[PDB]
Amino acid sequence: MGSGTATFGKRNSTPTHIRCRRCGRVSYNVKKGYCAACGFGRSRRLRKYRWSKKWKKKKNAH
Amino acid sequence: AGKRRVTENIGKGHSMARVERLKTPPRYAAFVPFARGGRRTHPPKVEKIIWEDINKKEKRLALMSAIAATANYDLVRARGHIIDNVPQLPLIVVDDLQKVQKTRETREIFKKLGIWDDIVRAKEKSGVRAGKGKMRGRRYKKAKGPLIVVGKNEGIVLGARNHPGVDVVVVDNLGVEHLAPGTHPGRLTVWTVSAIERLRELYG
Amino acid sequence: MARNKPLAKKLRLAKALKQNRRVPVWVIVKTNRRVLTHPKRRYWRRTKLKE
Amino acid sequence: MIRRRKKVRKLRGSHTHGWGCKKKHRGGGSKGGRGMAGTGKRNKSKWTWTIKYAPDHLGKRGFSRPPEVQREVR
Amino acid sequence: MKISSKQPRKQRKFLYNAPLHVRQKLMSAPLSRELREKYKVRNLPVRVGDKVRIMRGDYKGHEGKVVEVDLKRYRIYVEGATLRKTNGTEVFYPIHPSNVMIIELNLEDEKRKKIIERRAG
RNA sequence: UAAGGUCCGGUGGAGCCGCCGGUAUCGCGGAUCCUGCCGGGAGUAGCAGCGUAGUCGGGUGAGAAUCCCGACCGCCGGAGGGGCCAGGGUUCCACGGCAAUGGUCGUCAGCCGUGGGUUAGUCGGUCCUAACCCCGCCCGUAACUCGGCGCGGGGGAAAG
RNA sequence: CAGUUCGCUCCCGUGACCCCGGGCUAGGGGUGAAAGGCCAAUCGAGGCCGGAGAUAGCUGGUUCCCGCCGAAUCAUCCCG
RNA sequence: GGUUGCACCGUCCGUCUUGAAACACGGGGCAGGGAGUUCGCGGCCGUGGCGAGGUUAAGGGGGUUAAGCCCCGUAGCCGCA
RNA sequence: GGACGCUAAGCCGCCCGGUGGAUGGCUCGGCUCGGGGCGCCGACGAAGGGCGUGGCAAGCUGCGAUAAGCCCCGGCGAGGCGCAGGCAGCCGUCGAACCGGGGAUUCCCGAAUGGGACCUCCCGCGGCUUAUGCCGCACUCCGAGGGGGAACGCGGGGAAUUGAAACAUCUUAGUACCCGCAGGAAAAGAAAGCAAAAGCGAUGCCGUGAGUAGGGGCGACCGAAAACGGCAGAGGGCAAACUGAACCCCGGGCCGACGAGGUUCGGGGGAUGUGGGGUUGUAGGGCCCCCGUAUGAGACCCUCGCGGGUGAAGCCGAAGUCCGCUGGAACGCGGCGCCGGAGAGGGUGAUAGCCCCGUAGGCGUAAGCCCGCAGGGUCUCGGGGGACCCUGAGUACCGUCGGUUGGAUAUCCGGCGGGAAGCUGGGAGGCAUCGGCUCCCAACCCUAAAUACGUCCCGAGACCGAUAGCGAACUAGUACCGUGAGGGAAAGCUGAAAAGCACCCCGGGAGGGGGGUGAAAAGAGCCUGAAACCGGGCGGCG
Repeated sequence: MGSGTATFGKRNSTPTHIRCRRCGRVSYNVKKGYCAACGFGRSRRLRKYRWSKKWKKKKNAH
Repeated sequence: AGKRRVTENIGKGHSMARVERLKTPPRYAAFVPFARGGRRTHPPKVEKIIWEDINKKEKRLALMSAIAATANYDLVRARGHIIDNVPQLPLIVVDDLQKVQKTRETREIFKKLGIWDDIVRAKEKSGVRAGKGKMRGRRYKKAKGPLIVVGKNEGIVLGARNHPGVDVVVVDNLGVEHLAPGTHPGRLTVWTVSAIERLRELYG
Repeated sequence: MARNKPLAKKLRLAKALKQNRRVPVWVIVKTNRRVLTHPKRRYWRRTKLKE
Repeated sequence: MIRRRKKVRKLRGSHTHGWGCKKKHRGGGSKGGRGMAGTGKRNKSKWTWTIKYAPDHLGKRGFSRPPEVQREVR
Repeated sequence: MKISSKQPRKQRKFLYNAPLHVRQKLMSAPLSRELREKYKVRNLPVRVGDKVRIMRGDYKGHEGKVVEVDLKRYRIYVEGATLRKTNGTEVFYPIHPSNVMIIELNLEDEKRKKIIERRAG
């Protein structure tokens, strides 16, 4: 679409995800059951990647 | 460093240069030769020159030349080393000199011979260095005095290292650095009968 | 309501409440020159705030 | 001892530095292409070699025997 | 010649970080000339419990008792080595033990007595 | 010739050179270059436009056109007002202040500082099931935090 | 005033209507009363990071002095 | 040296261009940052050693606090058709 | 007419004060390299994360409602109470702080596991006790496992921009990226090998062989190995043939130094075969016969006393702080003097061998390691006689199609189809087949040592130094932004000691000014204090 979108919707209001407790990010999806910052509610592993994208952020965060 | 931040384009349309800065804060850059925290044109490598071969013949001739400079009074004085014994250079002393490793007893033989005057120079710090190089270390040094060459009593002698500028060696492990430090020739040597006899023989 | 604050979230909010205080005097004497007040002071119109 | 930069100095305001124009020095097209850049090629991408003879070719033949059956006498 | 730290920056880092027991050693001061010979002990770690003389710095020839030994600021306070404050107080004057020489040894710790007689000599 | 160097006077209050042989993240006038600091524009425009509000006494105070009290006059009037859903999170209340903040102003304030205020068998959440979702087991896939079937179980409404 | 505003005017206002909350459909795929429109200020094929310092025959720019010699802008070939 | 009058001359700077004082492009001003580096291989050159020969690599012994230099190792390469 | 008689505003230069933060010196930080260490941990409830906790606490750091901590041992031992140099207050010298090992408690969340869940909450058993206190339990194996871990290692899956001046084989590349998985190295590894036909006998890695053979629009490009010199070394055990229970495991007791070794008692495996035998190569496979005869000289292990070194990161360690002078302070100048198995580098009010940490030298032990020294236990072996023994299958090998590699007729592996032989036999030596010659036994398994890493500790610099080097030297991956994935800064310096300004005048004034402040032009992001720029003034012009 077309620039000028920010007066139309009172959005963000009520989320579409919530505060995790495996990482505390605001991505534990209440309409599924999946964490998209580290995996939880569908998973017993943390995400395992050699990108690094996550692994690096996490180490610095830790 | 200098690929630490992604580098994304500010573009044209607003009348400034099209030269990339960053995403979130336009205030720094990367993958440019400017910026805090960045690369230049090409950083310094670990791969830089650090070995230089020299041929066995070529190295040996250098040793011969540097020891020849020592036996000429004029070169020794030019380097700054001042000697009482004008007609005699280098000095050979009796074989007993090695065994002595009282710092004070081995000092006295030097004083008499007139070769303490070089050691006074090294008492004065002349390896003093200006600039901020003090921060990295390796200043306030002593000047290289005479060279004491022994046959044995190990490679270092325990009554000939304490003295200023007196650096100890053996004739099996002799080197161009000891003969003419800095590529300035004209540094005194002092022999022991067993070293002099063993150097007569050529090793390579 | 506002909906709604579980038991742990009142604790978090409470941590957040503490931070919005200026640094007390006794610290600055103890350091012996000085510690500026330093941004963790909270507004309520101007504060939107990821979790 | 001497460096490449030393030899260039900072120069005359040539702004190229011994390769003439600053528009024929900006990449790999400038070279005429990277690497050898064709030889037996039907296009004359690289036409003429580096010697006057134009281009000199490869893909001629004559066997080498197995290394074990050969002997080159000494 | 000697095992060294030739970077001054690491040498300083060593100096700051030291264990508490080692910090006492930096706070040692030469025994006066009569004593130094008599025990054969070069120096010993200055404490509260001793008398000391300041011979260098602004008071010279002054002697006084050690009030405090501070290991973070690496200075010691002696009574009558003092400053006068311009708000009408008399406040202590810190000086390092390196300017100072320890005029008398007063022993009231049993380890310390074992050392002076025996090991330290 | 020069690139450049040296000396003097003031400031400064601890480090600094020359000579020779080495070395390179080694010398800037420009890149619609990057960054910091600063001037002109200007003390201009903007602080008028939409249904357009103050004004006179008196109180307080270092200071009052816009803080408060009294009087008078408006604007809004099923809706620039009242109660709530979402959201905010202390903005609530109280007391003390004016350097900062309020398109001017300020003794006022949601600003700054410090204390204090939300007390539930009988309200609602929780619970029920809905659209629909997820987990285990079987199986697949080389394999999976992937995939759905067939079984078994749980979850699922702050306007039902 | 506003990264889409203001006034007036206009169309619809029981309907194939509008509207809330939950859930569902995801990238050569969806969704589309069909504009190549839309899918989080990005759609003739979204954003993110890695490959990656992609490549250019193409624009801009490339830093201290002095001394000596001092041009060619023609010729052949080439998807040139 | 600061500033200024007179006589005379004098259309920036850099880039682009066949031609720029330009109605071609770029610059508000000052400071700081700011662009020829490394490796391999080939072709050149200068110097130096040795000579129909030349050169050793890897390694361990050795020496040293470590290490370099010093000695051994000629595997292997090149030239002598 | 000329004259300075008044030329404002303003232009140019300089000067003085401010602004500003450049510049130099300064650096408890980076960066790179060398050596060694660390070399796994977790449902026996990890790591990670959250929220509290201190006298005052805003962040950091440390801990868990026993909350900047508690206990024990050994070591060092006379002042402490983290970053933070305030006051109050607290404890120790009758042994703290600190260091090493070990222990207690170690909330909630998280593999998280009974269930759900914005980091909270509720429950069904069984032990338990006064009891709800309190302890164990309800995901998946067998009668032990998830998950984590800095990279490295193993096995699979597997791009494209780019190059070829375009473009499709080829190239990029077996790279990026994805999944499973092990260790402190991994894996390979004790011969159906090599093939200079001669010589060798497990296997890694480094140098070399070599940009050589070979591949390839025969274009660009790609690319070995045998061998050599080194390094380090170590070999064996199953199935079967033939014997046929001669055997093995588990829990409890006893004996013995808990041990080495042996016994008994309740169960299980095993006659669909434990054990004996035998194991690359036919060993003669069997059964025999002479003798020493598998006890075993050794070789290995275990127990325990001694001795030696190592190991609680800790001890001990020489010699000027003398005189005169300058200065705020000597580390300066002159003079005298001192030590060395010991003139490194920091520090101290400045430029210190002898003022101090230290240093050359030597030394220490508990848990723990190594060796021999007192005892006990286990244990390999050796000859010639007939019929030579299925002695390892969808294998060998071939057929069809690919993937891949230098692999070329001659790489390696997979899928689909066919399909042997019995050491009397088979395989290999770079085309097929047949012959000679030589080497060598696939279809069973493990394996120490030499070789990879960079979490960490130390040492080092022709390395960098606060608009540089890590994004970050200073509460940083912090502040901050974004639905999220993800993105991401800036902020270093008083002085010897704070003496960090009493007391006084003025000012509404907490600001500022006057005076007193060793230096204050060191008076509060305060060492130094550039330029652009602003004000006034001076000199010239107008």
